[PDB]
Amino acid sequence: SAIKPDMKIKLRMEGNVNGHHFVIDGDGTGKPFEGKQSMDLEVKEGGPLPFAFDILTTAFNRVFAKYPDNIQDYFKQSFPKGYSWERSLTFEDGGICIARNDITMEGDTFYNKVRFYGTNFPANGPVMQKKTLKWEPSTEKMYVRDGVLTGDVEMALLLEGNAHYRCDFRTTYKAKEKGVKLPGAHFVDHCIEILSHDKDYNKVKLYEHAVAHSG
Repeated sequence: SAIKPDMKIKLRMEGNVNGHHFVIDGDGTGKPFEGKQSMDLEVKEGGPLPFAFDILTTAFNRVFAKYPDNIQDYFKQSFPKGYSWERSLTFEDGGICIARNDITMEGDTFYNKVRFYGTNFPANGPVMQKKTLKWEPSTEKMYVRDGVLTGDVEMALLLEGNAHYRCDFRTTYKAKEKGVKLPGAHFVDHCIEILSHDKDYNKVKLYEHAVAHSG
């Protein structure tokens, strides 16, 4: 197969961080078998955003991961019907986010319906003060917990002033079709970068590379 070597990506995100409402559109392309995707984002409502764009970026699809023969590829096996994921982001100073994405496919295009909710960021903290620089590359640990494919990673935002701001991610992943078989435990190495932006991060180009491995 359903998945082509070059696929298009359409996205809308709605959400709310610390009471601030926003709507963000994405248009992108990627190479599912190479583990590569990029996306052009445009803030449609609520700009300029009063918080660090970086908290959002991992919400803007593990289909775009290079999987070896010897690990079951749950994501590419979910198409054409698709899959959903739910994520919690627990930051070290008490900020919490819940994000979800329902992913479908029509022809050569993935469609993404994303919701992003955050609360409890301190007003003087690096998120609300816009002090973040980038996510460090990391490794997602994939396993099965009570029948549900689960990915954990301890993430780190580099801040100005050479300190890191830590976040624990937990994602659950669910195929829409009954009986897509679950994989065994494995790892996914990943890196996400902002390639370019304008002044207030109303237009942003994003890139991710991800590779599955067994350790």
